[PDB]
Amino acid sequence: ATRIAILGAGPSGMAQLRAFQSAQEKGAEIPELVCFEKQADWGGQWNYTWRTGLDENGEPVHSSMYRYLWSNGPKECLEFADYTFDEHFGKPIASYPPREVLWDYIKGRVEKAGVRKYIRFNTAVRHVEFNEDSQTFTVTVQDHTTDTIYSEEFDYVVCCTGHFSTPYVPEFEGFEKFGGRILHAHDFRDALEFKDKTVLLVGSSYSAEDIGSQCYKYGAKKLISCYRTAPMGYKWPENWDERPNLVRVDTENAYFADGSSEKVDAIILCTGYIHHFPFLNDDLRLVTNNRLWPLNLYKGVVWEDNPKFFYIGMQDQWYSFNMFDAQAWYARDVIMGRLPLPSKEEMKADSMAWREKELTLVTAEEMYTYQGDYIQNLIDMTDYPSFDIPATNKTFLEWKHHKKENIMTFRDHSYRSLMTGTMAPKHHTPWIDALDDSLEAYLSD
Amino acid sequence: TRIAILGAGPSGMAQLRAFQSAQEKGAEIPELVCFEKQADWGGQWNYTWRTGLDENGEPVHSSMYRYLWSNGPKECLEFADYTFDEHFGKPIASYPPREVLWDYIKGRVEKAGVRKYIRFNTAVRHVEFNEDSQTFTVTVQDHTTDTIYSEEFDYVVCCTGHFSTPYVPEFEGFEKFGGRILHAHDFRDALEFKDKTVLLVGSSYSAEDIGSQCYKYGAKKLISCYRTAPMGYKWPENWDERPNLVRVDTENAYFADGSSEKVDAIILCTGYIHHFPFLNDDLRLVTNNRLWPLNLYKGVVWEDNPKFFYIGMQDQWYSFNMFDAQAWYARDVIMGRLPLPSKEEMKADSMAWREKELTLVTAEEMYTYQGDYIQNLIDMTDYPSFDIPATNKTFLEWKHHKKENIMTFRDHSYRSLMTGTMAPKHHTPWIDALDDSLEAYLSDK
Ligand SMILES: Cc1cc2nc3c(=O)[nH]c(=O)nc-3n(C[C@H](O)[C@H](O)[C@H](O)COP(=O)(O)OP(=O)(O)OC[C@H]3O[C@@H](n4cnc5c(N)ncnc54)[C@H](O)[C@@H]3O)c2cc1C
Ligand SMILES: Cc1cc2nc3c(=O)[nH]c(=O)nc-3n(C[C@H](O)[C@H](O)[C@H](O)COP(=O)(O)OP(=O)(O)OC[C@H]3O[C@@H](n4cnc5c(N)ncnc54)[C@H](O)[C@@H]3O)c2cc1C
Ligand SMILES: NC(=O)c1ccc[n+]([C@@H]2O[C@H](COP(=O)([O-])OP(=O)(O)OC[C@H]3O[C@@H](n4cnc5c(N)ncnc54)[C@H](OP(=O)(O)O)[C@@H]3O)[C@@H](O)[C@H]2O)c1
Ligand SMILES: NC(=O)c1ccc[n+]([C@@H]2O[C@H](COP(=O)([O-])OP(=O)(O)OC[C@H]3O[C@@H](n4cnc5c(N)ncnc54)[C@H](OP(=O)(O)O)[C@@H]3O)[C@@H](O)[C@H]2O)c1
Repeated sequence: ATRIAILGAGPSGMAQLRAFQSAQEKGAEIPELVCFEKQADWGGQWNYTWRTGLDENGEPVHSSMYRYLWSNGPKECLEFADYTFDEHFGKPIASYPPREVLWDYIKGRVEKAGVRKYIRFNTAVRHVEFNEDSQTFTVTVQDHTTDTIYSEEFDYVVCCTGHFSTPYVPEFEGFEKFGGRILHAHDFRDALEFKDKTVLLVGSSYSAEDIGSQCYKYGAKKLISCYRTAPMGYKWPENWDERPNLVRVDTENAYFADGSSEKVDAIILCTGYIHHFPFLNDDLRLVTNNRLWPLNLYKGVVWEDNPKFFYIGMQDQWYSFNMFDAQAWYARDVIMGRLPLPSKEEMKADSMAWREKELTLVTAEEMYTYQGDYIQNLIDMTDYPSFDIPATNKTFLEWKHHKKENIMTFRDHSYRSLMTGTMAPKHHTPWIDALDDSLEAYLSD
Repeated sequence: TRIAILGAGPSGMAQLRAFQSAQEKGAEIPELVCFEKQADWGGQWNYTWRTGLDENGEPVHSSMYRYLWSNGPKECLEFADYTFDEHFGKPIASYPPREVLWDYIKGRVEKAGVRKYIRFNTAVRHVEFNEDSQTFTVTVQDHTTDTIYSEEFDYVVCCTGHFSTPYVPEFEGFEKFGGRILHAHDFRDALEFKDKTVLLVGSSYSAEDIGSQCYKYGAKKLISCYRTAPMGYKWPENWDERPNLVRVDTENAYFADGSSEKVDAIILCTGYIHHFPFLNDDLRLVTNNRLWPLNLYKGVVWEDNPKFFYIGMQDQWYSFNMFDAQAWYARDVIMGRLPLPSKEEMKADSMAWREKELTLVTAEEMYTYQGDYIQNLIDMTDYPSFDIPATNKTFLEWKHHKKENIMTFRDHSYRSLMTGTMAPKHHTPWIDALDDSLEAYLSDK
């Protein structure tokens, strides 16, 4: 009788299916589930592809992940509370696993849940309309396996389409004339492409940090990072420097705000992403910048203009997978009727409260502690196994510290699991010398 | 009555110009809105450094690159109603670079004053036909304001082109290759491939020219590979033609003849697909690239809904003249000047054209076919007639010049079939004509 459409089979869409399956396992009647995915497989960002721009169906390439990518936070900060690393890998592993390993892990859970059967792959979501007459959603999709466009009626929609895929790509003067590659971090795939090259990186967040680190590791001659407002702050290697922003570009040269000048071979724009939902009209569409707390989302999940429509993972992330889990579990309970929603007036007030609080945050520590607090709120309302949130916050602190000490070796460190207490062993190869990013290599000796 | 024109490239311009011409001659024309997602008109001919997704996250439309020149004789694409001699005021050479032909196209439409009809930076999201109102609801995203809105229209003309959404096949090992893999659509600047071995995958105009550009601008070596037939042209010393790619490894490309070689980058010159993410199956054209797509009465009228039209969806020998021929016809049908047959009669007519299409073997037969097709469209409207049989003759001359020497075909000259003016020789052999600019082309040096 009740039908839910879940948009995307990324970590969040997986979490949503996991949430319902978990309720069903406990004897509960769950609604009919349909999950639309445009890729051929699950994993979202984590499913790797050599492709760039548009995929073989003409849909924008989703994954922004690149070769040699490893986890950027401690894995212990993203461990599933109901599916441990210990359960999955059958043994202790190091704290910063390669993409393939974390992909194997998140798949591992949904494999055990039997939820693949709900996903229509190779299917891109085209449009979502709310019908006021029947109080249902018409979800229109393109099945690229059959080359068919069809639609179905749903009672609730859960958007898990992510927000690190549609690039924010600013222009700089001279770009039409520059003789080198100008790509966005989203199209970055292989560091080897930039070996012995001089690479300009425009940005001062994780993509700048890590893509630079990848180019360094795989042998770029020189790296130049430029910042908009403030530098990354770390002590970079001898051939890597940070400067004020790019101002213009020659056929061969880049010109910066400090009056500085350099000959660059390639420009990689690590300038972030936008919240882009081409399948939604303004009545349903979330419009926001990347932040810990976007507005119009009750408990960070419920669309305030239409509370039958939900968003997962739309916040900026310190916490990732177990946030999505907490979000999806909450969305489940609302959908199912276990948690009734307040007035539209009372929802907005709760959101503004969280917003006002977000505005006071200065330090990294305050910020992921704020997110930790948000998740604590969510899990308390739910079956989801409460886990050690304060102890996670101390793991993040140790990680921040490890980065400040040496940015090129923070991945060499190890952390205690906050689910099992399993002390993660030191990896068989220091990050810098571990050229192989395969799962097989990582789990071997 | 209101008409939605989707796209402001040559076809969208031709359609606006058609409506402007009838209005100049006394007739009352319908109200007109044209939607363009780019900031300026031109379609393919509007160059951009951007690739993949534009600043709004819309897929980058233009597949055009630095140093691109008309690939056929300009005389084969002259407007019947706005000659080169009118626009330029002096005789020029036969293969103008992009900027020069982009200037020409704008010239006609600036003069017509049809810019007032176009809403730029606006992406077409959806078009639905409503039975009860017999109108079209065009949903649209206005990126200047970040607003999604919808307007009702009586007729819709689709001019979104079909050489933008790449066909991108995968080959075994692509995931491991250390060099670049891009489709022709992403190719921007040949200088990126200076001192490099580039593999061009494919057999048509893209492989020919993208290859020619890399040769011109200093690639170490070039390798073409064909799926069914070699291009059969006499290539330079450092240019290799081989049967199809089978496999790739980290550094090396492998071919069906058992030949292997180290390649630095792979350019997939494998063509394009007809993609309309903004239409449902009731209006959506599905076809491979060819002279006679089915479902289009007179190659133009959508047969299941005759209030919807497609301009320029055919494969192209003729280009701009046909878009006029098609634009005039569609205008005359909208304005009621040309009555439509019953669907059965339309589909019988379309079947005839398809039957004849399948008999075509040689290049001559094919552009002569299109020639005949354009003649049929001209005859029904007030569009100035022109010397098709002689255009076909020029196409023939162009074919010989390519066959004789594929590297020098651009240095030949042809006679205007609109004015009789013989094009002069250009001041620089193509090979040495490194400067892109309109300025450099129109001056003497
Ligand atoms: C380069 C990169 C590295 C990262 N590294 C880390 C890390 O090390 N640690 C960490 O904790 N987090 C990392 N992240 C953060 C990341 O956002 C989360 O880990 C998580 O992957 C987000 O989950 P999601 O399911 O909400 O979105 P996504 O992972 O982006 O999944 C969204 C899914 O929806 C699908 N989709 C989108 N649109 C449509 C549509 N129209 N129709 C059908 N399907 C659609 C996509 O194909 C995709 O499968 C990284 C992100 C990026 C971009
Ligand atoms: C690389 C390349 C080189 C070429 N060289 C030549 C040549 O030398 N000589 C020749 O005669 N022909 C050439 N062509 C053929 C080309 O198809 C035509 O010259 C011409 O561009 C066709 O015009 P069009 O308006 O039909 O399509 P396009 O030029 O492709 O224009 C389509 C327009 O629609 C817009 N659009 C698409 N989708 C949307 C949407 N959803 N919302 C809003 N706007 C949208 C686009 O932004 C674009 O402006 C070339 C084509 C390519 C790809
Ligand atoms: N696992 C990994 O190794 C890894 C690798 C890549 C990405 N990621 C993930 O990807 C997500 C987002 O990372 P991100 O860095 O791409 O996004 P982001 O954190 O939002 O970073 C955006 C960056 O772009 C800069 N910027 C924006 N406009 C600019 C302009 N006009 N000129 C100069 N700089 C400009 C911003 O500078 P200001 O701050 O000054 O505004 C900021 O530094 C994170 O969750 C991260 O974990 C992880
Ligand atoms: N102005 C210029 O200098 C210029 C430059 C580039 C493009 N263009 C224009 O762009 C338009 C399209 O030209 P295009 O060449 O890009 O497209 P196209 O004419 O459709 O040709 C596509 C090519 O890709 C090949 N192909 C498809 N799948 C393949 C596979 N799996 N393996 C190997 N090859 C495969 C096809 O080979 P098969 O023979 O097997 O089918 C065909 O040769 C034309 O109008 C052209 O004029 C112009």
